[PDB]
Amino acid sequence: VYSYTEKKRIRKDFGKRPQVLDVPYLLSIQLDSFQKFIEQDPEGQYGLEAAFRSVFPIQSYSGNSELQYVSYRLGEPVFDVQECQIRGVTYSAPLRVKLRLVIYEREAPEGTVKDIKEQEVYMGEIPLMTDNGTFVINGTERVIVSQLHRSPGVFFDSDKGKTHSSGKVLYNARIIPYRGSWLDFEFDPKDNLFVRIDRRRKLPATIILRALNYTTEQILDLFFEKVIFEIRDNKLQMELVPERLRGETASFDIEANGKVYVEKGRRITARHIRQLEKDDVKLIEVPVEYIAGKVVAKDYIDESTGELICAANMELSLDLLAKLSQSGHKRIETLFTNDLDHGPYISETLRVDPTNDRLSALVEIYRMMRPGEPPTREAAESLFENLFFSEDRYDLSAVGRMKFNRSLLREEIEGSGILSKDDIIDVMKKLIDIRNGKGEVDDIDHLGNRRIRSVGEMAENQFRVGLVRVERAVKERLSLGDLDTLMPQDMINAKPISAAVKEFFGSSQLSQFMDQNNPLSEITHKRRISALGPGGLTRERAGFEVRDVHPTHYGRVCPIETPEGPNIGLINSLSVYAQTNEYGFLETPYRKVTDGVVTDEIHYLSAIEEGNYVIAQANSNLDEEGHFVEDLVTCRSKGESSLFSRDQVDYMDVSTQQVVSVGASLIPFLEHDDANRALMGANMQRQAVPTLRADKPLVGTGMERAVAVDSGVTAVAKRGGVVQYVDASRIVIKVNEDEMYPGEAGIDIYNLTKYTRSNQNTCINQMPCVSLGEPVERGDVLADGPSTDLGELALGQNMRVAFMPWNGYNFEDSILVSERVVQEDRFTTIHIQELACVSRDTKLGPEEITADIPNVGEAALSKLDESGIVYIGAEVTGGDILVGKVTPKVKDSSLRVPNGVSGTVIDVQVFTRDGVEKDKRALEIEEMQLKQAKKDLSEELQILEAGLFSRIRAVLVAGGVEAEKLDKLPRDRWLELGLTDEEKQNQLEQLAEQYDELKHEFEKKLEAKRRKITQGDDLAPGVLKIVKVYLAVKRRIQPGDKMAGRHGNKGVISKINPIEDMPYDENGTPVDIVLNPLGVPSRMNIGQILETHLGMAAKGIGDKINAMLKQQQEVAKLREFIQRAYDLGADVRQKVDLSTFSDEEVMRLAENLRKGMPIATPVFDGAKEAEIKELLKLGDLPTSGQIRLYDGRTGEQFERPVTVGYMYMLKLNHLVDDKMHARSTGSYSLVTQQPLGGKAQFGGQRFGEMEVWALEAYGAAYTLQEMLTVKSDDVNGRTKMYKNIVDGNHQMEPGMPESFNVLLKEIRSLGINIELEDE
Amino acid sequence: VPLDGGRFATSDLNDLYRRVINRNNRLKRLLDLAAPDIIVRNEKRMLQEAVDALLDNGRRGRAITGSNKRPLKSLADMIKGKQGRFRQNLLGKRVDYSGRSVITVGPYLRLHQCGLPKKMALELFKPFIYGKLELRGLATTIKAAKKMVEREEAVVWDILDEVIREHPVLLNRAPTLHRLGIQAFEPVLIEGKAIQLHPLVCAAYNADFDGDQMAVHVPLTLEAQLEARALMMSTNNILSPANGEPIIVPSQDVVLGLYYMTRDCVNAKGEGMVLTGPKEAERLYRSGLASLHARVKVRITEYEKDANGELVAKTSLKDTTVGRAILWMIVPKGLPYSIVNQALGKKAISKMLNTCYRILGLKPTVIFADQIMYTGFAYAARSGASVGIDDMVIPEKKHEIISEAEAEVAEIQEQFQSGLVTAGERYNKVIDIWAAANDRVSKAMMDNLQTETVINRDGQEEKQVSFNSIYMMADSGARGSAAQIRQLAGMRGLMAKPDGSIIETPITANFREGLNVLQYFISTHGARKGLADTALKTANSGYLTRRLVDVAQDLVVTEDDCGTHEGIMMTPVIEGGDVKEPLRDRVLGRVTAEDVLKPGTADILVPRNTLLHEQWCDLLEENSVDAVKVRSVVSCDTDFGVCAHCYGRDLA
DNA sequence: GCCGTGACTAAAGGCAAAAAAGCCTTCTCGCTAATG
RNA sequence: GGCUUUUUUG
DNA sequence: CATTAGCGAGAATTTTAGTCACGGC
Ligand SMILES: [Mg+2]
Ligand SMILES: [Zn+2]
Repeated sequence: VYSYTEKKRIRKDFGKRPQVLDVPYLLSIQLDSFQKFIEQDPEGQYGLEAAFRSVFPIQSYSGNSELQYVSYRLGEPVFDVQECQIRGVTYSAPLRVKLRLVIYEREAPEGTVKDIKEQEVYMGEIPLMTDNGTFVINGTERVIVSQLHRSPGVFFDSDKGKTHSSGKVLYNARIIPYRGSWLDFEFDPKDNLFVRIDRRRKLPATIILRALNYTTEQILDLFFEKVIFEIRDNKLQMELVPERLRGETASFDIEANGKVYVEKGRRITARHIRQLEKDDVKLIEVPVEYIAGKVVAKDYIDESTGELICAANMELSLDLLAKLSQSGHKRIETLFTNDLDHGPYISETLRVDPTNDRLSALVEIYRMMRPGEPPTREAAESLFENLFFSEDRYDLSAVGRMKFNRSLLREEIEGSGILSKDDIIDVMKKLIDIRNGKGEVDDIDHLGNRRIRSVGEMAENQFRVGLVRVERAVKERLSLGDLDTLMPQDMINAKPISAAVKEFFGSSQLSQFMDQNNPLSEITHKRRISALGPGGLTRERAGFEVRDVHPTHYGRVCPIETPEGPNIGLINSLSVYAQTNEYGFLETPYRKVTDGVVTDEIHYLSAIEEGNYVIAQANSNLDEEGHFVEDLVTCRSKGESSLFSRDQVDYMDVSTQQVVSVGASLIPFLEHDDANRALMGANMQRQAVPTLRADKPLVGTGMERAVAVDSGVTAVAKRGGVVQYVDASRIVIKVNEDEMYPGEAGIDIYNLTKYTRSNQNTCINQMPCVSLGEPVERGDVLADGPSTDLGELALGQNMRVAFMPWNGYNFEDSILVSERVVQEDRFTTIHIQELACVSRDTKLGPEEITADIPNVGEAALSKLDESGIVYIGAEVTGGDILVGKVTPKVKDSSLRVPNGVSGTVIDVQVFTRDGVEKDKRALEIEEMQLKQAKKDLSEELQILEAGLFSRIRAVLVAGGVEAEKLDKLPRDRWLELGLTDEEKQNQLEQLAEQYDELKHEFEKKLEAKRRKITQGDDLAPGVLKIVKVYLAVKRRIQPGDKMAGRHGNKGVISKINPIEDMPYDENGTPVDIVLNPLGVPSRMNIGQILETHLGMAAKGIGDKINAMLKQQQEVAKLREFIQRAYDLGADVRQKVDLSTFSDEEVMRLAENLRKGMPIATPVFDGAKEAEIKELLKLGDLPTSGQIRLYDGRTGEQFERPVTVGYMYMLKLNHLVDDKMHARSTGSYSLVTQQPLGGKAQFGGQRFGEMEVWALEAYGAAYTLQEMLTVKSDDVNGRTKMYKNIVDGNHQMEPGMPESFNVLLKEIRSLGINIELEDE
Repeated sequence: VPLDGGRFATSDLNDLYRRVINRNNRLKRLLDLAAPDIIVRNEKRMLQEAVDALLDNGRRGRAITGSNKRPLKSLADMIKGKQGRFRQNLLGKRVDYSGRSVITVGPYLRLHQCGLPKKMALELFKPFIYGKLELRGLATTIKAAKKMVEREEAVVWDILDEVIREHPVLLNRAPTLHRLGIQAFEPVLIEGKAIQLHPLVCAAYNADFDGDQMAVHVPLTLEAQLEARALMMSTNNILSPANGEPIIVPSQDVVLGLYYMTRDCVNAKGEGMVLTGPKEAERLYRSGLASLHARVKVRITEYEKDANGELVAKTSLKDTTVGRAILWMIVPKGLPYSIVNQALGKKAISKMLNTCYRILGLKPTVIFADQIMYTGFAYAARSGASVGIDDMVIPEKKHEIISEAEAEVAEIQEQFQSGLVTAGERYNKVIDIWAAANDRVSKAMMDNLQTETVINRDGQEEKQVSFNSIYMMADSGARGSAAQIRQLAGMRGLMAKPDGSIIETPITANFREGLNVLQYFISTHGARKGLADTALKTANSGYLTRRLVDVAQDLVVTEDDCGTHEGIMMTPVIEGGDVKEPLRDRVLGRVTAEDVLKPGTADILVPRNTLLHEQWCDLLEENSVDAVKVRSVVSCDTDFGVCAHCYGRDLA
């Protein structure tokens, strides 16, 4: 079954894997993000509501005045997208909020309200999504890429001993908040723990440990295990457990109850541990010398003397034993201190702590944060508190809290926005465990530690920053309290927030200039992920690890689609089925497999969980009942793919396409190409140029319809129905009675843009592709966009290619092109350029634009009107004049044609400031625009009152007035006909009551349009009026273009050759493109050969259809033939029966197939060779696909048959005239007197320093000297040579490089004396 | 600089100077009234900071920033760094009489000439046109000639062709890696808007026709013209300064065509006859009565310079192929016939070409190279060599080999199941097993591809070199290697993890057949790493190049003889097995620090202070000398220069 | 008590080209123009 | 015409 | 006819090398 829109041309596809989850909306990542930014959220956890709740309410210092938020809404936009684009204004909506002012009496208990005031307050203008999902700032279209950054949380990184000579592994811990100051912990080579804040100087860790009101004893208790000693008769005994007997050497014999358990002198043994735990003995005597290395755990003082005998963190000795024994300290507490299990790293830091009172510690912290400041103790306390406990100056956000809890094996995933002492303690414990081997470090490249930050979060953060600024300002204002003197609107200033938002959208690292030169590039640019920008790596700081692809990248980011050059691996695009999680993590679809059955159940899995299950392969053979046909299948668990049984499998990929992006997806037969050339081909396909007439590619992917529909460049049928009126610019659709609205249903209107400038000087055109009186349904395709055909993507053309060397015209990589190609204009494109003229108000009279120009011939004015504007449709050439703008001296500063470019004028636009007289040409363009608008409006009227007067006539029929009179009587006369019949009069009189309302609202809306058109356009300050001119140029293929294929086999056109000299087959059909086969084995991208062979298969059917169509044979024999073609293949999912199709439909499909049957191919479920050969057998072509040829030059038969076929060839955006230029003599830089750079400035090339060394390497001296002195900067000398060349003498003059003197003065500008010497 | 409107664009220097002068005037006025000393301390300190920032920003600490929130340029900033005055305006400076275009191949062009668009020629030589026009009297005033040239009059093109007959032009491609990046040419006017370039020099430029932009300059003085004509012509640059290897080696289709010429077949139409001379052979081939390559006997004539600079001819019969006789047309007189009787691969022809330069000089060898151009292109066009889907003949055994492969691994994993082996042991076992399987499959597919069966003249199967296209692209050495052939039909091989580890399961599929999802994903690791390495190597390498320029830019040869005997003993490099490099080449092109002593006591094989070349090296080969101490630059005594004999023979 | 040692800090990181955009401190008041 | 910021070619 | 902005002009990460402070026998 199919809808009518695709019944025009059904494209056959191969593939055996049934589809379970179709491609979703390609833009759901972007639009649905910004969607979550504007609606009213009762939860108060998204967008504006969440931002406001974090700032409101605000209290005064006195506490008597308060400001609260109530509600907010978005005002309607002033214009639409088209008007904003035309007028160069930001498509935005006003922000409406309701504010609350509360006053509390100073002489009343807290909470006593003095007065209340509610008032709507203007906030500013916020830009809104286009229906396509873009931005408009100044008549231009910009898009916001989605930033990918390090997920807030905790990481444990290892330097692998790179910075140390011995290579000892160091482990460092980093905690990164969502917003605030950072924090780091490290191990020195000396095996000690240190802390640092904000990438500053290393500091001992324990400084902060006691900063939280921790005594040394508490720290030691937390960080170590206690060992207890009991003083028996001149002896000490210790309570021993077997578990604590790890990695120890028995210095003395271990024995209890008089029986020897462990020998003396050698290392411990496991069997001794087993026998000791079997005996279950705890207390054992210990020699005194065995304790010569034990550090006391706690403090010990004498009750009598009152002096400290020995505090914690000091080594004990026999004399200390004597004091503790004589003081009655029978129980001795020590640390376990097992270097192989629990290293005494903390104690070593305790031995180097400068202080312990925590007050000098706070002083040291204060000095650390800001050097050279008074050590004020309360200031230090405040700095610490608002640096690591501030609710506002520090935050971890919800996602950071969840990551922190998960990393530290915590259960609850919800917490506050600040840290805690227990958190830091646990971080230290885990770091110690990592040092001791417990646990394992994490990976930075793992997607479980990175997240995507969409445009919504960017807008939220910028708006929050602006709100913080404005609330600080209003807090300062309200500090000067008043007795309700002011109205709650004056104390707020919208300028900071508005400026911040507008500047972030306009000029920012992420607000890239979008390039809609063709739908595919637009889509792939919208779905691009960048690691640059704020809170991310830079172009240079990036290392070799981030650029690399990670084993967890599967299904989430395309491994083969990314720009190549100075930034590789950072601009990787999102995959097809990828979608964002609520927290902001990437997840992919999967199918649950139970009992060896693959059901249709779909789950979304994030990165981390992917390491806990078993994942199958997309192209895994399956039965009809979900059972793997064989018990041994290929699956991956953790970065590794190995065989597994049919029962261990849990999840399987939904489809094959979920590994590449759309750009890679459009590459046909990708599964037989190298990654490098696949990447090159995808990137080049991104840079395609619209064709004059679109043609469907013969070999496709299958998602071309999806990519064409999802991109907002082709008008889509919003509602089903039938076509009523057709036009090259407008489309009228009458809805069906099923989809009609209960009130004022009417019809629908679509306006098609015609030749509108793109963002890279390419032609944007919309093509109506439907006939009159044919039904349409919801979601169909009505108007073909640029590079689009019948709702199918169509970038380039399909040419007859033949891989064969030919007289060296394709020596290395070039392409030979027959003039037949340029005969049909199949590659000629349209380029649209802008020339703008600005009239400001300077001195010596304001800039005046008029046809009056002095010292100019009549030829220049011949293409000018009385108002000084070129007529529409003139054939302007280079060096001419377009608009005459002059300024009294009279100074002629009029705009002229750019040098070297010709074209034809298309449209002229004039902008005038408000309160400024509009000249005659402005009046004319205004009046034609108003006439067009009113004609369109009156057309919609005519239809609407057609409906309502049909209703009026129907009403009058039942009322008593005969139907014949209604037809005879005037149409408008129906309303005034006598209302004698009361029962029908109740509505007959009302009919006029709504007709008058409808006409009045039409009148007022028409007046609104008229006043909008007559409204003086806003301009930059000091600018009176500006004029704009559109130029349009046709570009045809000339030797030197950048023309490429779809598999990275780029190249340059060599020379146009007359068609009679091209090779031709026995049938006399010439081949128009001759590639170079030698580039195949080196590139080893064998896929294009298969593409060509399949191309032959397409037209092998194509000609036959043309055969019957020429012979006008019977439908029946035709109908089965197309039926036979579709049925070809092995277990093909797609099957179509033409029996249900009517004769007219069959004929239309056949005639639409005259150019060949399109063939689709899934990227990884592609067709193999057997069916290709079988399809070629259906045609009359040889199975090997290698037919003989004849040379036109010689007329003989080539000894070895060669391969020919159609291949999809593309023209890139690189024209020779865009690059071909040269400079003889022109302007000069005012500073260095050197020639400029850039084609637009008519500047010459740059004498590269590389080739300065290269020239110096040879014996060449005079040429180098000339290049350096005469043609560079010697203004005193180069003039003489210019005169000298005229006389014919090619004599030079040494001179002295002028730019060298400049440097002298620069050095003279310092306290450095430099000067030349004598002769 | 004033931009549009009343606003005036401001530079960083002016703002800093204004700040400093404002503070200076404030302190001056405040001091004149004897202000309290506390104020003057702060004012003096802030003036110190201001003058500090003006002289150098950000050096001391916090840097002054403007509305852009960026540090303003200082005097040191303008003079230091890449954006500084030196590296952007003293060692390199944009110049006039230059143009930029896109390269396009031209076969019909000779070696010493290049194409040029008409627009480029007119724009570049407009100054030359004016003088010539006034000389011929077409126009009297400069303004009249300027009006004439933009009108594209009939005489304009004629005079332009007259004035650019032999006016040399310079061509370079950024980046100019080595000194061959700049070459001179004699332009010829062509149509279009793109530059046409000679093919062979593209190999020297390392420039592929992938859209590379090409640059043109023009010399002005007579001295510059003669300088370019004498030095920068391609005819004077055939041996690279890097090494004696010729830099005009043919590549790709020329090599393919030449290989297709010299390759016999067991039997073909028109085989076994006898022909008077190579001239007749061309007659037979064009008429088509005989195949291009068939073993026949043809009378040929060769000239030898064995006499005292004299050519002597000889005549005989040889058992060669028709194609070789055809190729013998362009061979000059000196070269012996035996050098054009092999398969003539890429290695040989260049070597063969080199031999010509050893004997016939320069003009004969450049004419020979151009003739090789023309003949190779013509016959490659006639060749019709193309790649097809059936060309990649998949080996039959490979499939079942993979089968048997599973066998052993099906056991090895069991060893880990039983615990008799460790993870490392199993890993090494499977690695070795897969490597051996890869080698066996590669050998089998070599064996099946490189040969074919064909009926002899007497009706029996005979084995000869197969005519599968991929084999002509590979064995000839025109492009690709055995690794590519393995990648096409044979299995891919083991694949490396990003860190450096090797995945246990290798890519068992080949590019001719399909690839499952995971293996293609796995292969992307190495491809991405290689692309990143290529992207980031050009930045590090080129910078390295710069550091080599300044260290050794003071070295110029100044005197003929240093007059010292100190040198360095020179021996062939050896690692304990085969010698990495023989003693021959590394002593070539130098001079003897001391006279060569024979193993026979007190015998002087080579006199001291004598240049070395092939006529002397063979004597060392005949005597088989172990080592010789030769003069080197490191030992020359002359200061501020290098002894001429010390550097020895120049490569160019 | 001098040499060892570690801790702290300055300096550079490719070549050329194109295509776009957006700026060049900010606070204050009297007669002209913006505004009601 | 300087700077800044992107995007692209090799 | 009456009120007020306003701006024109004026003013207020990686890697390496080197140096310097502590400290160890
Ligand atoms: Mg290239
Ligand atoms: Zn010397």
